[PDB]
Amino acid sequence: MASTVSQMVDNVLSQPEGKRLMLLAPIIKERKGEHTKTLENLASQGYIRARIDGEVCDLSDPPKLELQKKHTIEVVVDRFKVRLTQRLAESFETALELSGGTAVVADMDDPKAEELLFSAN
Amino acid sequence: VMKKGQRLSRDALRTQLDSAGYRHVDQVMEHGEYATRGALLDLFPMGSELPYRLDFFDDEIDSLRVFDVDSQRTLEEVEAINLLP
Repeated sequence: MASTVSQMVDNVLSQPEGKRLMLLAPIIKERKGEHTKTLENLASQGYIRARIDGEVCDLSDPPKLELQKKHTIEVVVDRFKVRLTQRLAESFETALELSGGTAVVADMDDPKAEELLFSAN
Repeated sequence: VMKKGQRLSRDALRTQLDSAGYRHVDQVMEHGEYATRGALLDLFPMGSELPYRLDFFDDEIDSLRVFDVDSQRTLEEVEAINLLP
């Protein structure tokens, strides 16, 4: 629906109390390649954790992606509990800068649960 | 002094370092600087040989990692780090 950062922060936090969520920056989505360059570039920006084909990974020692397989990569910008604000509105701003203006929030506990997709437009 | 699994306030720290004379930067390079990326706060204590990268899960410190200023990459974890007033 193309929200403001205030509006994004508000849909998160409108979420069941004490639920553990991760805020993600989509980097590359469903694209074949080894992505050695972005994976290297993300590490140099200072980030530590990423979600790579739906697994959480250390960006200091990434898994090796098969050349000929489709992969998707997201940075984990933040991990929080749902009670703040403030701090989240930053974390979103940051995520929106790593992708070109998208953000994704996912349940940490139940990976098959639905994800929230925000777009800054 | 800061330990792994120690709870604390993100915004309290930030104004604190500001007053202690630390500089807020995009990227931590030398002494007396800190940086923020989401859950992460990079910090280079005045006098410390090595800079530190603190991973925040909500208000709790999940990990304290050393990192190299040039590569900006996380080295081995530490249990605690100290601070000068």
